[PDB]
Amino acid sequence: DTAFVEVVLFESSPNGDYTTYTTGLQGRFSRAGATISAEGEIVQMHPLGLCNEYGWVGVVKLEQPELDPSCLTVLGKAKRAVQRGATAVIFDVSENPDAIDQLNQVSEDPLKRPVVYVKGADAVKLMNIVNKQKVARARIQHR
Repeated sequence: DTAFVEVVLFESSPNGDYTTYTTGLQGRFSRAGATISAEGEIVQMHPLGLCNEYGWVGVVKLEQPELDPSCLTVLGKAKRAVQRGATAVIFDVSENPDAIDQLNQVSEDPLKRPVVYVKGADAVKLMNIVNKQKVARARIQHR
């Protein structure tokens, strides 16, 4: 059930030195996807792109439905990311609890990549890194 996510942020200096920062956070593998390990560069998926290269980890921050005018269901968003070559997708479900119920419905034919959700302090930590818009990678593991 539990998904352990390691996030690494890369920052380069003009002189060519680089720094990294790694932190850990926890989520859950949803039944909509696989419970396997995955790792890749983080790409945030915003609404316009969802409604319009490979191995990236997609991050989707769900908003309240009234503020998240969408073309897709939460499942449909996961499917689209996997279609477009994501190795995994992580939903921040902080502002939309119901998405958890939708992702956990027993699928006859679940996605073959992990579909993880985070919330609370773990989601805050993730989004604080994602919003910096630098190079960052996520590793997802089940223990």
